[PDB]
Amino acid sequence: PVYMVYVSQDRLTPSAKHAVAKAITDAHRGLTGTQHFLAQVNFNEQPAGNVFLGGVQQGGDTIFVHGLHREGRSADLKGQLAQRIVDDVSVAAEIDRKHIWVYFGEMPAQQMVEYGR
Amino acid sequence: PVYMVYVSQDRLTPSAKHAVAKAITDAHRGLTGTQHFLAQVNFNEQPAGNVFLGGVQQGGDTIFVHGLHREGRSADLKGQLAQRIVDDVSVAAEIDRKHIWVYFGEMPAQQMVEYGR
Amino acid sequence: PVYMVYVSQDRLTPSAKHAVAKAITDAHRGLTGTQHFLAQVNFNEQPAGNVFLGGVQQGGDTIFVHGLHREGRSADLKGQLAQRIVDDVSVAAEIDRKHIWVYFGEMPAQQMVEYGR
Repeated sequence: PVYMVYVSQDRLTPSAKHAVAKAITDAHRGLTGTQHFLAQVNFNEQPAGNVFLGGVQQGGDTIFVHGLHREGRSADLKGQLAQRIVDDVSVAAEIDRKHIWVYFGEMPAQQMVEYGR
Repeated sequence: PVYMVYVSQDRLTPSAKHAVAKAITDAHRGLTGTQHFLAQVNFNEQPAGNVFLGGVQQGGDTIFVHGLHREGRSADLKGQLAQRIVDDVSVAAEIDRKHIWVYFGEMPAQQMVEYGR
Repeated sequence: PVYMVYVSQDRLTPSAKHAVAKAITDAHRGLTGTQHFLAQVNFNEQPAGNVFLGGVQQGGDTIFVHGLHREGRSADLKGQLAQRIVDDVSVAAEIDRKHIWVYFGEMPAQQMVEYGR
């Protein structure tokens, strides 16, 4: 799959970015059984002040993980994976769980290409 | 929900960004009844020249609103919400309606986490 | 439709960006019959080092094409369009096919607005 991770520039050091990527990647491999190399984590950073919750401009602590998955997994599994990402990312980024949002989108495998194949 | 808003850097002043966020947030709360704090607006800015319509490189006026919603709302409602966003954002950003694109994506509530819960 | 294209800053020159946009746009028009002007290509660039495959930090060669489409097209067609994008983008960006990922997301036409309509 592909995990788009939206964070504020400078909030995560290159070291934290790696730890967050590993956390997400390990959770996915661990719970779905999909090979590690098949998981992409793409960080999209924006200047502080581009996030609004309830119309209020936030700091740089929000982290929105948008996971693009292959269809076919149970609701219970996706639920566990979503929670696992929250707990592990919170630890990896040393950021309070309340700052983490996670949304999973699905698509049939037939319209998904990874590594050009 | 989470509204990813793609704009060109500098096109929206911090003041306009707030107005655009409030517009979108008010429309969602107003039409769906979902609490204000449950609506996130995430602005993703890119340098002018990263947008192409029909293969032609555009200026910095395009605004693409990609709304990530919870499944379960009628087509009529989503239709009204989409239009409401077009009218209100056009007013908030003082930008002609023709520059506004709006796409809604849906996901079951079970694979959606907000505020770590 | 709207094609979000995630690349690393400076990897694509403005000339390559245009060629990549045309490639994608031509493939979509050619295979679906949807008018050229109805296809938006939105490049989202990030500094080198924001991409991780299998938890490993990559260079600036990855290109993730996330196509947001209107529902209703066959699996075979979406399959051909996905492949066509891989071949043509690889040529347009003079980048090896292994660096190209392509994911298609779908939504009913009723919750899709282009050019404010």
